[PDB]
Parts: sequence; structure tokens; C-alpha cells
Amino acid sequence: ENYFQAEAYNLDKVLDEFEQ
Amino acid sequence: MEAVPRMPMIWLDLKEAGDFHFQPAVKKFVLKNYGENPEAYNEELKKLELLRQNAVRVPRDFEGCSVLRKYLGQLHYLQSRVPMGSGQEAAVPVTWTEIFSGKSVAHEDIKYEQACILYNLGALHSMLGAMDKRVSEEGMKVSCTHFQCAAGAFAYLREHFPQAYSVDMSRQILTLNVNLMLGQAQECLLEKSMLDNRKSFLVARISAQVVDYYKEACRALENPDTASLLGRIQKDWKKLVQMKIYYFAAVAHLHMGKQAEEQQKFGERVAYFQSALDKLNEAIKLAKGQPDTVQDALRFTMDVIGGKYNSAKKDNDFIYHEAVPALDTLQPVKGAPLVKPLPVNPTDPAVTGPDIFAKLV
Amino acid sequence: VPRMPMIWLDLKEAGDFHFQPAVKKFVLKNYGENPEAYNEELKKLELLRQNAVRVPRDFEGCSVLRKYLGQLHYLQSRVPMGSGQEAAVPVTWTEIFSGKSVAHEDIKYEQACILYNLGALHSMLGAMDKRVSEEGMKVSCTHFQCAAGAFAYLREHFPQAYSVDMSRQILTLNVNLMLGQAQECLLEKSMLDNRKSFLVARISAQVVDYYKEACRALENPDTASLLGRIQKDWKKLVQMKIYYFAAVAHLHMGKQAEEQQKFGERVAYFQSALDKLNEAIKLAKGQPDTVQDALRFTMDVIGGKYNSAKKDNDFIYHEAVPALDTLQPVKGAPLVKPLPVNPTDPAVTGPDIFAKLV
Repeated sequence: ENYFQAEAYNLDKVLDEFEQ
Repeated sequence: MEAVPRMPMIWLDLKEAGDFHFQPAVKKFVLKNYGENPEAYNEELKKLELLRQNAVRVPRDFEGCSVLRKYLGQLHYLQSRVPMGSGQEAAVPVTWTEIFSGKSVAHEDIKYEQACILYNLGALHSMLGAMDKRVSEEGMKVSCTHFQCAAGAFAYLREHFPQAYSVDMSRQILTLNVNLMLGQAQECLLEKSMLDNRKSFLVARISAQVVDYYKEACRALENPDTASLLGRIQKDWKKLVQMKIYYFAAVAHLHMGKQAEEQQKFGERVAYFQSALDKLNEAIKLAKGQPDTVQDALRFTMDVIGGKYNSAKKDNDFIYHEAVPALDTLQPVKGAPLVKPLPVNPTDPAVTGPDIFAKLV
Repeated sequence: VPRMPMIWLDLKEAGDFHFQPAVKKFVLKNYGENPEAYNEELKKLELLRQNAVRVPRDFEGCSVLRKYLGQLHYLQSRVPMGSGQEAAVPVTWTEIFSGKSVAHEDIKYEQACILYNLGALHSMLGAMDKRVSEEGMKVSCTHFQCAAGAFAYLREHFPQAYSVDMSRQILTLNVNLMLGQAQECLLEKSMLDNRKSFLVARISAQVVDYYKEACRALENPDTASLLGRIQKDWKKLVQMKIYYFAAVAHLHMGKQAEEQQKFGERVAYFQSALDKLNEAIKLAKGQPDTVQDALRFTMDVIGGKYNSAKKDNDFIYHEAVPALDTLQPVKGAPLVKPLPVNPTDPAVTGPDIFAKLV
């Protein structure tokens, strides 16, 4: 599994969601 | 603020393990309850023994976190087949050193072993998060995730092991750790949002949430019961956290002033920069005696805020002539929590690997 | 190895949960103007609910419920929709035994019913397998333990019964019933694995213990009137299984005696097994042939073993046949537990839908 790497990568998406 | 020096981060030490001699008890159980030869399960008993050896002296690197998760999972698999919990048939002493007093604490309860492994998983994550220099986007996201993982290990410990096996894992202390780790995780994300030059109002909310986590952590550090338990550790943490509370409040209002600038609220713009400058000056006062890493960040931010204040006040005095409102006239900045304690599933097969003890039962 | 039929629980029928108006109202005051940014995060949860409340009765059906259950936790963390809170809306579900609609303005009621249906679906998936192969027995055993875990979690974290189908007494009935059936699956596996006869006897004795616990709840008058016909059909199967697996337990105690050459004790255990089986046959009246065929074949085994044991003792060994109270009763060996639910496991819930609802 890549849970840690997936979470770290998703941070970009998190900020993008919060920006829209 | 792209190039602001990065603040230092707090990390926790790993607890150190004593003895956990499960082998005699497992063979006692298989012999008496299954009527089988205990030596048929020697191979499953080697794997767990070798796995424990690796876990209790885990290497302080990213790979060590998988070692602790896998051992944590195998302990769950063992407990599902052999009753080694509190007051059960096959329970043996489990000894670990309480980290603050140095006392050896023993429990005939396999859940105690699980709890201390989970504690060290959170501690190890906190170390890996604090080791990175956080210069690049990758380092900020990796550190942020590490701190969320550390918060997730301490949170799971707090929820699923409510009976504190030792005072270093009491509910009050674990809540301190969680809030501290979330504050440091949010801080890393704040650094990310600035390097990406996110919307100014966004940075201000992110920074305001950094303050909120550290304030909650500071309330626990000021609790006398926690102060006497942590001793000098409480003094080290409080100095840094209290300074960070005012530093990141200044960063929040700095970006609130940037937002006012964007909306052409030029009187409101000087008010926020004035407030940001006052909060930073208090952080500088609280930062006296702290290392240059701290001073460089504060000095760097003082240049930013000081320069922006002069620009805003010059624009307002000669061009816009807008009234400078008092702080209470402005709606406060509400923090945006964008981090959380990442949940742990100790028995996720993808992290535990095959169940060592599938042949039992 | 005989394979008995298994009990399963029906899923609850969902009513209305109109959360969109309250969220939009909440975000407008607390976070200011634009509702449009949040409508899709609301439409994603709506479609998630529609899938969950019409979940297909298969294995991934569990992931659909799990995924929706986790997003409900994320929603409650950001919008106060619990009882007495600002953004609470009516939640309506059908109480499964009376059919009455039960409404609560509390998001934890939605969570509870999703969790109930997660346990119900597990019971269905566990009871659907014919348990012919080792994998089938273990898969069914896991399902029954997952079903026990869902009802146990419901009992522990939702102590205030939202409806009488989720009261402490009924959830305890469900847990014991699911653990008994999980234990029964492992008993079958321990038999085809040729485990030691003494261990099979203890495993079977634990089956009896779980079902006795369930049977005492089924005999409670208030449960009988609430469950109605369901209490009749459950009790009929559970009471039969109580004596059947008590016979299986003493059958294997007699085989252990045979292994230790206590040939008088061997007769005592087979005689006791035959009597317990005859009561199970008394209690199995009207039950399907799956039950009858299992009992019929067990009668052949025990009946023949008793005749052989008594003939051997009467003409060869001449050992005293002890009564029954002189032998320590069989101690049950629990091999199963309610498995944790892990409601907010990111591996099953996916990313948090409401990352904008901060």
C-alpha cells in the first residue's frame, strides 16, 4: 500500500478544494 | 514569505522496551488447550520474536514505521488466537520504561505491548517530521503527513486504550501530543500554501488555525499536573509554542492586510499590518534566548511586515485617506483545520502482511 | 460434516434525510455568502446515500455502507447536525420488526442505521455460502464476526436506543447469535482439519454456550412480542442447535475417552450424545431437510458408535459406566470475537468529501 505517499500527494488537492 | 526561514519542530522520544516472553505461554496454551505438539508452531514463534527484536530497537527512518505497524498487527493476530490479555490464561509480564519517570512498568497484558508500540509509532513519526529541513514542496508535504500520522497514532491510543497503562500515555498527555502534532502539521501546510502563493485570505485562515492548535497545546502545558510530569520538557515546549502562538498570529494578520489591499480597504490594510507588527514584536520578546533558527524567521518576517506597514500607511496618508478601524470592529479570522489525526487500522492486511498465526485455532 | 442452515438479519429500510437545506443554511451564516461551492460536496454525499440505502446484497455492498458511514462522520465533524444542534434535520428509518417509521433529528441516527445494515449485510453474506470448502467456512466465519462487531459497536457507542430493534437486549441477542454461528463455522473447519477430539468437543460446547445466551433472550416475553414471528423461527432453530451441538460435544468426548481407553466413560458419553440428539430431533419438527439430513446422518454416527461402545464394554472391557455428574463438564473454547468496525478507515472511506466545508 501507499497510504502515506497518497496522503502527502493529496495535500495539493486539499488546498485546491479549499481555494475554489 | 516564500523564503522565510523554517521554524524548528518538536519531536517525542521513543519508549524503551523490556521483556515480553510470550513463547512459553503460547506453547503452554497449545499443549493444554489443543492437545498438540507445541514445536509444530516454533516457526510462527520465530517470526514474531524476530519481528519484536526489530520493532523494539527500530531504526529511526521511514522504513521503521512499517516495522512498527506490522508488529502491531501481528500482536492483534496473536491475541485473537491465544488469550494473553488482562487476567487471561496465557498472559505473561510485559515491561516497558515509563519515559518521564524512568520507572519500569509491568503488566500481564498483551494490550500493553500494543499500546507502547503504537506510542513509538507516533514518536517515530514526530521525529521523521521534525528531521526534514522543509525547503522544498516535497519536504513540506512529507513532514506534514508525518505529523498527521503521529497525531493519528496518539489519537488511536487515546481512544482505544482508555485505561492508561502508564502516566506517559494518559488521556491528558496524549491530547497534548495530538494538538502539538496537528499544530506542527498545519504549520507545514501553511509553509506550503505560501510557497504556492495561495489566496491571501486562505493563508490567513490556515495560519490562524496554527495558532488555535498551539493555544490548546499551551493550555495543557500550563496545566500543573502536566508541568510536574514532563518537567524540563514542559519548559522547552512551552517556550517554543508560546512564541509560535504570537508569530503565527502576526502571519495571519499580515495576510489579512494583504486581502484588504486586494479589496481596496486601505484603512483596514494599515490596521492589520499594525496589528501584525505588534504581535510579531511580542513573539520577538518571547523568543529571547532561543536559537538562531527562531531569530532568523522572526527577523525575516519583521522586514516583510515592517515594509508592508510603511507602504500601507504612506498610501493611506497621501492617497486614500481612509479611517483606520480599531481591531474589534473587524470580524476575527476563523481558523481552517486542513489536517487531522490520520486513522489507523492495526489489522489492515495491506500493512500487516499475512497473519503469522493462521495455522492456530 | 453436517452443515446446518444459518440465520441472517434483514436490512432496515431508509426514509428521508434532507441534509442539504441545513448545510446550505449553516455555511451561509457561518462562512458567508456563496452556497454554490458546496453543492457538489452535498451531491456526492447524496449519491453515496442512495447507493448505501439501496446497497446490493454482495461483498462490495459492505464497502458502500462503510464508505457512506465514514463520510457521515466527516460531515458531523464540520456541521453540527446532532440532536439539539444548529443544523439538525429529521432522519427517518423504518423499525424493522413493527414496520413503523421512526424519526429523529440527529445525524447519529443515520449512522446507527447504516451500521445496523452493515451488520445485517454481513449476516446475509455469511449465511449465503454453502460452506463446502475451507475458504467458505472461514469466509462465513469472518462475516459472522463482522456482523457481531457491527452490532457490538452499535451497543457500545449508541447506548440510547433510537428504536426497539437496536435496544441493548436485542443487539446482545444479535451478537451472541452471530458469534454462535461464527463458532459453528470454525467447528466445521476443526472437524475437516481433523483437530484433536477434545478440542472439537470444547469448540462445540462453546457453540452451545452462545446459543443458550441467545435462547434466553428469545424466551424473554418482551422480545417475543417485539420480534413476533421472527422470535418463533429463531428459537426453533436455536433450541434445536443447542441440543445438537451438545450431542456433537459429547460425541467427541466419547471419542477422546476411546483414545484414552476409558471404555466405560466412552459408553457414558455416547449414551448422553444420543439422548441429546434425540431431543434435537424432537425440537427439529417441521424444519427443512437440510436440518433433517444433518440430524439423520448424525443419528447414524452416534447410534452406531453407542452400539459398538456398549457391545465392546459388555463383552470385552467390563468397565463401570459412570453416571454423568461424576465427569467434569466440558469447558467452552471461544475462538471468535466481534471484529472492530473501523468506521473512519481511509482505505475504505476515501478522501474526505467536505474538505471545503472547513
